[PDB]
Amino acid sequence: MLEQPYLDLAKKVLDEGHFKPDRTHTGTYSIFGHQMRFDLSKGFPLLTTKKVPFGLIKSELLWFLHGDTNIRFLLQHRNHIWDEWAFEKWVKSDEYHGPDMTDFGHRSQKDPEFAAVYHEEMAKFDDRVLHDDAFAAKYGDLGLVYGSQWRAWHTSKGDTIDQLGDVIEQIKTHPYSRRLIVSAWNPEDVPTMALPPCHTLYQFYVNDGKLSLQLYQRSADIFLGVPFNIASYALLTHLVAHECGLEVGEFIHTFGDAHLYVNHLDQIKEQLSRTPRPAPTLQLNPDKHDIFDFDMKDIKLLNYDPYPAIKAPVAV
Amino acid sequence: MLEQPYLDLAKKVLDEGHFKPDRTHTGTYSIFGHQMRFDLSKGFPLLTTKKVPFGLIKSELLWFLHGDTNIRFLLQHRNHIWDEWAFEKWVKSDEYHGPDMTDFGHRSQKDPEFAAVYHEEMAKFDDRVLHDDAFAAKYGDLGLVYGSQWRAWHTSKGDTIDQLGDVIEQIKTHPYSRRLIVSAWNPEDVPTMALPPCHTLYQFYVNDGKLSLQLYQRSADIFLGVPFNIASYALLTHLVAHECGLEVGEFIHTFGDAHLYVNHLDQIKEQLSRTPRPAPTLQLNPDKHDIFDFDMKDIKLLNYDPYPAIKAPVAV
Ligand SMILES: Nc1ccn([C@H]2C[C@H](O)[C@@H](COP(=O)(O)O)O2)c(=O)n1
Ligand SMILES: Nc1ccn([C@H]2C[C@H](O)[C@@H](COP(=O)(O)O)O2)c(=O)n1
Repeated sequence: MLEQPYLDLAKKVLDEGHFKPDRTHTGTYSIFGHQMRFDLSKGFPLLTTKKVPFGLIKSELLWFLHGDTNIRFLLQHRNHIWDEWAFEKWVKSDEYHGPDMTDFGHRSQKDPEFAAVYHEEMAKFDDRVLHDDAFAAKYGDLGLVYGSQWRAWHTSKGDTIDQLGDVIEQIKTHPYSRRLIVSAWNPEDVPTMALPPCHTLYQFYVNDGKLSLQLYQRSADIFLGVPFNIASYALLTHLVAHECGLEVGEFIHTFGDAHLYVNHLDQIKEQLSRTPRPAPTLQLNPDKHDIFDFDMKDIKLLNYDPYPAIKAPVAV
Repeated sequence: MLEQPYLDLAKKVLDEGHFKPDRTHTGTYSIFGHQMRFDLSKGFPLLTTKKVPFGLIKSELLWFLHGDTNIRFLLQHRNHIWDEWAFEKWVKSDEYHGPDMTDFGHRSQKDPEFAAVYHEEMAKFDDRVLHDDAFAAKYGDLGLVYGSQWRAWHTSKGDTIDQLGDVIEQIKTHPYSRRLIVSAWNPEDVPTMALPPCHTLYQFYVNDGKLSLQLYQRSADIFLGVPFNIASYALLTHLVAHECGLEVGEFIHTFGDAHLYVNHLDQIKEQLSRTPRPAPTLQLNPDKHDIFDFDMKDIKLLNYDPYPAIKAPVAV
């Protein structure tokens, strides 16, 4: 079945995943070096073995393409994936004047009442980002996140480079180019930023009139992250294909450190006892073509009949 | 056998390699997305099915580690791999006053007498690089080549960053880090340089006290290039392992566009009918440890009993 590579990867780190300790103090089972191939012509690879929220993926991806670095847009679409970082920033800001909030991720998970103070303080912040233009510009701006990295790579000579916009014109004019690469890995910022990008670099390849994309992902959360990671780059693949009047080949996913947090073994095992279903079918708006000006309504998912979602603790 | 992954990759692009046209006007058979795993504990992966020159690899690698960008060092060790680029540069230089020399790669290959003028003019240049300090500094300096990219990545604030030197200290202090990445892909220079790096980015991974490395290679010459490409990164892997008092795991080779030039089909087919042999054993100098100060004599290859070399035309 289409998602089988995913189930086969989860399966394997259960068999050969040696125990690896890590940054987030929650143990992991790890493997290094892996590759998955998805034929995007068989269907859209949104896992059917567990409900995964397309909405979060769609808004987030668009956010990237727009060249956005501001949380505001996401909240504006009920997307709270990136909040934690914009919050962490304001909480350190001297202007912040409230409860201790230190290590809030760890502390909330281990304290029912602290998690209460946290969520109230957060809702506050998110509203302030949404309403205070100045506040937004100050704390709603992540800065060095994919959208900037893809669409505005700052040079040494001050100027900015729209990698992704140049790679698409390079594909329109030189499909057969072996240098259709886009990178999110800047040696200059990498040691200072909080979360160096997970999806280090991706590459395009056009042959037979079909476009495929390879993604290099240095680190990976098998249960909570890969399911999304997949549909984010498989969606990008159609989006570029649509823009370039091209077909759709494969989404090839290469991993560096693929891992399974110890606190997710029972969850992965249950999902593993599930039996896949036919894949959902992606439908992009025919008329509209320049993908950067796309909005939620232009990408339509069909026939997604998932299994019930599976809840699990995060690693922090 | 150890090199079997290599023979299995060459084999496959013969079966499924669709025809892809390219920059070097010589047709290719191509595949996109592939991965090979080599257990460096079984032996050093220098192909036994065809003599490959370790000397060229060893000098070149050291050249990289030294942070060198100057051709002089290589010539000084009879290594002429990079000449063509330093030559191309001088030939365009107004100071150059000799024969037409345009498209010399194509023109020499297709003209016995032109190739004569070329080789005489080249020997000249190489000597001038070796003897004229000023000439060397001016034309013997490639500038943006791995050695600089690895060991001196220019920032926007002028300063330089020794990625590789920082990654090794990061491994000495944080083996279990999922961010031990080194990149040669700079979005800022990439569109101007002649040959954007082939070996885009590599990553380290330490587990069980064994160090492994994954390399992402966007483009690849299966017959003439991969054989080298392999021993260059498998050697780097021991070199870092030695420096860090670590063991040796696997060398994982992930490819983007792997290809076989049409003008090499008979050559690859003959090699394919060869039967591998036990692998050569790499012996690094026990006393010496800081790999950056290494010299040819510190790395010793053993038991390399190759088949006769196989000559073939290059692609230009
Ligand atoms: N969509 C996501 C979000 C996060 N991660 C995870 C993987 C690691 O758990 C951490 C990234 O690695 P590091 O901790 O070294 O920064 O983030 C992931 O794979 N996919
Ligand atoms: N050691 C080497 C030297 C060269 N190449 C080849 C692969 C391609 O033929 C070209 C690089 O890609 P591009 O032409 O897109 O720059 O150089 C390679 O694989 N290995």
